[PDB]
Amino acid sequence: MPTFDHGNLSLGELELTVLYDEERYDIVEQTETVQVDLEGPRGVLTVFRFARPSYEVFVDLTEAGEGSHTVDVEHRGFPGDLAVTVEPRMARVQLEERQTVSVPVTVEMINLEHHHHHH
Repeated sequence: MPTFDHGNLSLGELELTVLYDEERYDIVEQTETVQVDLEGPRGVLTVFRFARPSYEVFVDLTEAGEGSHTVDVEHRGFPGDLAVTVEPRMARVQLEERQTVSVPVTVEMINLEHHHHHH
């Protein structure tokens, strides 16, 4: 008889999206990337595996002003029915009258290995 000890799948490291307007403040400090891991039922992991990545993490910080502020990162895209594990979930964002922000966006691409016959 087979046995399974639940299931888990890492969604990867997501881009930290900060929602703001360019008439308010500019980004001095923030978090670069956060990792989201999902554990839970094998069945659900299979269902989600049919859909290509559409999950994103973002926070609306149009209320935040000068100084550094920490907020909890909100989740969207993936069905948060499973156990949602996150690496840092509290992010530090410093908003200050605009200067000159640069975008350090790391896209990154995954590869689906599983076919056991590479050679």
